[PDB]
Amino acid sequence: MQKRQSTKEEVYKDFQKQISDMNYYSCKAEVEVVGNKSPHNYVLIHTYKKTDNYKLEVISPKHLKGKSIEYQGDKILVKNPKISDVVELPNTGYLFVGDFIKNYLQNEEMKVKLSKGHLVLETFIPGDNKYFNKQVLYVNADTKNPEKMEVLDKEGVPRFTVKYKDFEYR
Amino acid sequence: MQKRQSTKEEVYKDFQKQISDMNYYSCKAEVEVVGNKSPHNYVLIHTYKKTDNYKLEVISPKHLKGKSIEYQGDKILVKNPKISDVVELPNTGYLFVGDFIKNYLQNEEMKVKLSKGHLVLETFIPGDNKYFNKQVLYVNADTKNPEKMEVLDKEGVPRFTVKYKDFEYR
Amino acid sequence: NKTIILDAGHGGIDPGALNKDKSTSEKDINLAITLKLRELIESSGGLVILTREDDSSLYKEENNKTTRQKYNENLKNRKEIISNSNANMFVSIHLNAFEQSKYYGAQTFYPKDKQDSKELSKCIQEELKRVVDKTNNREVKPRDDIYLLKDNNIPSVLIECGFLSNEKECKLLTDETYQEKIAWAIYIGIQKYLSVD
Amino acid sequence: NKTIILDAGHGGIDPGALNKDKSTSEKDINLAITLKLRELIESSGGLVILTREDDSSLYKEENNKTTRQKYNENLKNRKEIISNSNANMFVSIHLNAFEQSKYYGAQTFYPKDKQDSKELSKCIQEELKRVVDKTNNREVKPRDDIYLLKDNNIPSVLIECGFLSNEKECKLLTDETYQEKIAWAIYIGIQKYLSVD
Ligand SMILES: [Zn+2]
Ligand SMILES: [Zn+2]
Repeated sequence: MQKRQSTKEEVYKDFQKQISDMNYYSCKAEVEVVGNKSPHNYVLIHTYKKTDNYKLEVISPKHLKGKSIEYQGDKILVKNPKISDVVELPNTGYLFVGDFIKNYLQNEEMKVKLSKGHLVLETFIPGDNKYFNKQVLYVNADTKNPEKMEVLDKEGVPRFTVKYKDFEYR
Repeated sequence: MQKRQSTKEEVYKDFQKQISDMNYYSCKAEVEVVGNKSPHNYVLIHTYKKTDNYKLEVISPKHLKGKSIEYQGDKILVKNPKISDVVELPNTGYLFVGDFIKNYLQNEEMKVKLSKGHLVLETFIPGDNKYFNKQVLYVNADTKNPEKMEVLDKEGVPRFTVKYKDFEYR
Repeated sequence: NKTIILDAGHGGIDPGALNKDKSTSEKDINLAITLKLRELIESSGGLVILTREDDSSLYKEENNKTTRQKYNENLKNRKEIISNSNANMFVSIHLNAFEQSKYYGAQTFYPKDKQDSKELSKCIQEELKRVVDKTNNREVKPRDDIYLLKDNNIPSVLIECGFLSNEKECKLLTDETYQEKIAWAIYIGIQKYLSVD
Repeated sequence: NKTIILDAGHGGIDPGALNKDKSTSEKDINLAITLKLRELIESSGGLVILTREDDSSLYKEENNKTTRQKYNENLKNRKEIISNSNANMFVSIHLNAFEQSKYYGAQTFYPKDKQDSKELSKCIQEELKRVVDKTNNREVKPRDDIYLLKDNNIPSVLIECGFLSNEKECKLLTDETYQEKIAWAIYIGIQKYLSVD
């Protein structure tokens, strides 16, 4: 036997959940357009991807205040508003130091340690650069928000230290 | 009393879930950079939004084959590769006919009907354009994939009919 | 979500201008460019109102049969299509021809003293220059003698795509690929004009 | 994830070139532009190796004290910083000065017959033109007499940002905002060069 027929609202809410979680879709669209004369037909391909957008804007060192870098897709926007300059560059492919989603999400070979109220996550940085050797992220074990990140050289010295303040998300 | 301490893997998986569902985050980043001399300090604001990217490419009417429109952010890309032309236009704000996520997701005043194996969703198109009056989407009640969409004029005549073929999603 | 009137100037018994040897006419080229432009706009989610979809003229055979009367009735009927449509915009596609064969270039016109139409015309003229012929330095010109552009309440422009009087341009204008290029330029001009506000 | 050597040409007892009245020197302007550029690169996730961070020269007081010896030791020490760094790139910031005051403009150089460095130099020269002075039509020039650019195994360029010999340019070069503009141009040039491959 089989379950009972879904009601209007059950089917509708299932549809809402299905399209909300969608991160990619693709389809063929056959479109009929009817003006004041003969209809006309078109075929399109529709593609949807949900994509990441990162903006880093510098505030503190006065020289840099208001300068920004924006990562959108295959594109990067580098902005100096002090002279109204916008430069567009191609994205080859961590997108910046401080970028933690999708490297600490998409787990690989990785050291995980629970120490003094922090989830410590360590990965090696491929390319065996003497200076960008290992990436270490400290996550608050209660909030699960990142607290600190260190790029260590091959001798274990932090070359970049990011301290995350005022972290909010939706 | 209170629950037991989470293990390494429980905290780590909670963190993965939290950052995966993130659609927006914002924080202040205090960065220390240490070259071969004195360290230097910077303060940046990091902003992340997960954003929609739509591409419509025309295949069928030979004249239009390979022409495309891409919706990214505040930007729209209109491409005619037959002459290697790319035009960038500003996005003012359904993004195209056939766009159904985020209007049939974000419910408003809306007619929902369960008829002959289809979830029928009807909304009015604001602006009281004689020609773009009401938007009707037919969803397959089993797959929850959209099957058909009609833009009806004020007299109920379909002016645009989109039939969705080969629908796949992730 | 715009509705756009495209008017292929001429039709039926009314050819347009003609080439030197009268092989080639406005009717068919205007219709060709207009139908290319219709496809561009509709595939982008705009709705197109056509004055003509084929080689016909907007008059009925009552056998009064004055060619001037046929022409006048054609124009009145196109005007009523403009009046009764609730469209957002009107674009008329013609060609030019002068006794002097040295003249060439696409030229846009707008009805005198209508600012919106002047802006639209400028957008289209800029795209005609950039896409079709960077040589062309023509500027948009006002008109006050084109009936179909007078007093429409919507942005209204006429585009004379080239000169049949010019042999190189005439040969280009009979080419389906050149016609598509022109339609592309006009479509982009419309889109820029609409993106501003 | 690049590591970049920035070399503020001169320091300590070694000023660079001087203005007509010897008020203004290379040392301080080079250091200023280099530190602006350091901030641009580091805030973008690059690591900067400096030859000098302040007004000093890379030699030790052994009281042999030949000014030519001091200069030579300075150059050898900068060379060792290049050799031992495992950096991806080396950029040297200087200024020029000639007896003729009519000369002006930023000029980039690359070591003769090194293709990568020529490409980088071209990127920086294009940005110096576009950002700082559209008037400037200087082309990148090869050199084979700059020790610090010889045989480095990494892309290596020298930038002479302007002429102290030219009164208008000298006044500009002492301005912190103009210095930041130059740093911006160099930073963008580097970034374009790196975005290609
Ligand atoms: Zn005509
Ligand atoms: Zn020097």
